[PDB]
Amino acid sequence: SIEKIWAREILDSRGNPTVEVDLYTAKGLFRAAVPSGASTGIYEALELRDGDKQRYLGKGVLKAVDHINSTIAPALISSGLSVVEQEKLDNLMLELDGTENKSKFGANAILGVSLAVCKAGAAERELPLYRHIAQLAGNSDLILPVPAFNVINGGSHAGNKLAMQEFMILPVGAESFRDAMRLGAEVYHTLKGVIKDKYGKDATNVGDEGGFAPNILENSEALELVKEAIDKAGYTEKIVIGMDVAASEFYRDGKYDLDFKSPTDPSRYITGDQLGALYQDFVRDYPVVSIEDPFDQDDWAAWSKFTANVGIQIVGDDLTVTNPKRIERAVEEKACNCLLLKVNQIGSVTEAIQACKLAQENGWGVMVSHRSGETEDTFIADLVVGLCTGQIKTGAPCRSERLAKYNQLMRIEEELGDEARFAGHNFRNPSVL
Amino acid sequence: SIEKIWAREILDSRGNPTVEVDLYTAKGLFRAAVPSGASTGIYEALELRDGDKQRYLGKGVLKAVDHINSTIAPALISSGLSVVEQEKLDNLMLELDGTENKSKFGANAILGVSLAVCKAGAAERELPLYRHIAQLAGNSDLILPVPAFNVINGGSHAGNKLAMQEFMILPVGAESFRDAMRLGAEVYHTLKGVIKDKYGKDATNVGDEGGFAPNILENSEALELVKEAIDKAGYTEKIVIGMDVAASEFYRDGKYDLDFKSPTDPSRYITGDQLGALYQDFVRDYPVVSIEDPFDQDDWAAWSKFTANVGIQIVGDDLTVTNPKRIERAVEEKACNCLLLKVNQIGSVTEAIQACKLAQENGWGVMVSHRSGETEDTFIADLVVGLCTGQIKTGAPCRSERLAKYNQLMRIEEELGDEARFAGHNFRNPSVL
Ligand SMILES: O=C[C@@H](OP(=O)(O)O)C(=O)O
Ligand SMILES: C[C@@H](OP(=O)(O)O)C(=O)O
Ligand SMILES: [Mg+2]
Ligand SMILES: [Mg+2]
Ligand SMILES: [Mg+2]
Ligand SMILES: [Mg+2]
Repeated sequence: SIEKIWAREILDSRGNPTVEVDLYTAKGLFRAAVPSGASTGIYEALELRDGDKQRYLGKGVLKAVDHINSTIAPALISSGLSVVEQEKLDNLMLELDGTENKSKFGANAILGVSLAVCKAGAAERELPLYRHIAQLAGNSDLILPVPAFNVINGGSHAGNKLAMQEFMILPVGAESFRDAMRLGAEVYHTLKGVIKDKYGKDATNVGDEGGFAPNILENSEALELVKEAIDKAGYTEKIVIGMDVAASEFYRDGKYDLDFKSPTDPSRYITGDQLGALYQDFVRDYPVVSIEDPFDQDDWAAWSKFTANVGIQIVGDDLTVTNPKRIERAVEEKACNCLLLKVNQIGSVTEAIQACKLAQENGWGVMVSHRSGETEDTFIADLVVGLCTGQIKTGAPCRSERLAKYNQLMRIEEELGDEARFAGHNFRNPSVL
Repeated sequence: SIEKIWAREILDSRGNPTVEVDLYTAKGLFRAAVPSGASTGIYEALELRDGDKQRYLGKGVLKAVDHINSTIAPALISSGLSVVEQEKLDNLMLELDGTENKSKFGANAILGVSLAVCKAGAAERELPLYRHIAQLAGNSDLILPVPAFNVINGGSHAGNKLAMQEFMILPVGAESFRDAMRLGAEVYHTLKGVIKDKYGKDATNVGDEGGFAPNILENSEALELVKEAIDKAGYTEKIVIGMDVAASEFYRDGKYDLDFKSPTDPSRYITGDQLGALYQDFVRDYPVVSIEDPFDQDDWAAWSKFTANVGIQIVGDDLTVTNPKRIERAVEEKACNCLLLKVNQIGSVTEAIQACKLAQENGWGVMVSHRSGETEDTFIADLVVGLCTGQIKTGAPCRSERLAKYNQLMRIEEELGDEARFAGHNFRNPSVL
């Protein structure tokens, strides 16, 4: 049923090129765009950039766009497949690319088309996108997720010394998704005033994901500021904390650097055991219920040891790269107990859905995620509701590449009406609701 | 006619509630959202907020949403007017409100519906939105504007001592709108590095509009950084500078305070004459081609004297508030020569089109503008092309409430094909194309 495919370069939320795809059927135009990370795992599917150093500092995506327009488009048009056939269309692309890591076309070329196909397929079925994704995944009973808002940005997403990437608030005690937005926004605005009072107005500019970027160094101080703002806002009993350490970003010679944005000094490196003990303190002193990428993507022993010794959610991101092969190993080694789901780590909607179901079948949580370079696309709002995962991270409640998803989640909750169920304290396993 | 209107509260780009409207006709669903300013002029149409200090810090828009759903929607549906009848539908809302400044329903209520009507009207006409806007305005040409990107900020809501609000770059020498985006993005990334080298990583997080706020007091230092970045990027021949001083934010006792964020000391206040002489130095020393709000919104004498003594573009924003009554005065007094067009300073599409036509009929330029609180809505991209104004300011090339509009302008340039014309060096007077 595909009539025409046309891709172009747009700019993402950091001002870098990315791929957008228009796909036409008899039902109209369906448009999707692809996100892009900065703290990208070494095992992610290849993001194809042009490397023309004069043009966009080598970050153009004209090669991927030309792959879609000149090669992928006719191939899918020639297949005569309906756009409801997500798996057959995705398989066609994966086979035409022919490499393990989508390095011929780029994962960004293939994903852009895969997302546009899924939106077209929804229209073909006369279904909202979240319901079409539920059907693809084999789910019936949809769930609005707890949002995890990154309200202090550090690591590779902000100009400060703060090494850990993300400090998030999860309004598990909210009444609804729309009430979760109010809780998160109120804590965020209260947090601004906490930071301004303590560190001055000049500490309240934001990092790449909209979280404030105060020029602090201690990760316990970020946790302190977040706990203060939750309490000041009146929500101690309703809002808990999650972290994405992104420890691969500061992994240095078998050790870890908590001042990695400062000129090098190997004497400050701590070991993985020292790092884990610091996490145990955070878990004891603050309401931390989830830690993502606490150790490097290859540091398997540290992950399996930490996971065995805590009762909280431990999330694979650069460890697992939304990749069934790496997920199978993490399940076997009990490396973690939740998968961060990033469609662009693996490069297709079908593979991402496969990765989600593999985690869920092994009793893991799944947290759908944005990338730090996002667009105005809102696909992952419909994806998290259709996959019924119960949790999504897609930014602070600041910068509309983040709010576009949160706003779409409010619209979905509205659409579902009395059938809406919010994951609340069952964010790790919302199936019980 | 209109089948259904439904409003809701969504979050804008700073995490504050704003109005979104869904409007249904036999052609389907049309959705629009309303932006919000921070440096708002005293003559703007009223933005209605709920003022419940316990909910969203007083900034809810439940009252505006209720005026739409309980009052405006049934009245417009009762009318039977076709959504092509922009002027009659807007007049109906204006009459039901009955106040000069839209303070019964809120300019935010009325505008939300006005924008959604306009989108549905384009679909009724089987036209893209930019062409429907051009027909509403009586234009049969279409022009892609030069974008003005806000890259360094100061002003009343930034934590540096820098008094002036915005320093913008304009790629007037670009080959196309898509090429303007590349020039803007490359210079913005170059500036980040220039700031990092001079002020430290800690100075490179971003403000509400995606620009940087290093800790500087001297406005000339902002200009110097921007000029260094343009030069370092290789684009000295193709990029010029615009400023938004927002002088109403620092007017004090009949004078002006360029260190207004340090504790009050009237001994440092300068006259409007002193401030005008400073602008003359900027224009001599830097490629400044446009200054917006160089004096207070009531300091008519300074505006007329300055505009008579320079050749640059002088933009009314808080002076004119997209308001035909104020614009008539400014034309008669020769207070300025360009109008900044903000649909939500006046509150309806019809009135904003009348404001643009009044400026253009009197020989002024018009620069379409975002607000500092934006959403994923991209109406103003179609608006600037349909009104053929040649200039738009809608953010740094960072944060997707800004890039949504720039990306949409790239899409329109693509849609126009061989017929696309870029205002380039004719941005002040594009009608010569
Ligand atoms: O918050 C998103 C991520 O950042 P990115 O990898 O897209 O830079 C992450 O590491 O989880
Ligand atoms: C960009 C805009 O800021 P605000 O929307 O805060 O008035 C302006 O003053 O021109
Ligand atoms: Mg990462
Ligand atoms: Mg991560
Ligand atoms: Mg203003
Ligand atoms: Mg202004």
